[PDB]
Amino acid sequence: NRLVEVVRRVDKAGDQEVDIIKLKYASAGEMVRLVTNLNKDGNSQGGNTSLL
Amino acid sequence: AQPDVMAELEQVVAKLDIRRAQVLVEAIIVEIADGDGLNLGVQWANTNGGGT
Repeated sequence: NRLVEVVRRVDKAGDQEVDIIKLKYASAGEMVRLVTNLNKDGNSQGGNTSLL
Repeated sequence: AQPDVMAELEQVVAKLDIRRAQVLVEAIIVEIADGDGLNLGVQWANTNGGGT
């Protein structure tokens, strides 16, 4: 009970899903560029951080 | 183009497709011409005396 508790737990602990909502206005590619400079939003080679 | 450029091109087009105004151009060419020649001349020829 408490083992599988641990497992589903560690499972739901680190969720990683995708969400898509339409952009009606400013370019997705500019959206990309401007946010890409938001480095460390998953964009790093960090070791124990595991930010990948 | 990107939706941001689509909206930008849409204003460019609307400005650029403005109903071009028409011009009625009347030219008026008036010329007036005349002038007076005059040739009067008198010749006297005499068998006895001489001629001009």
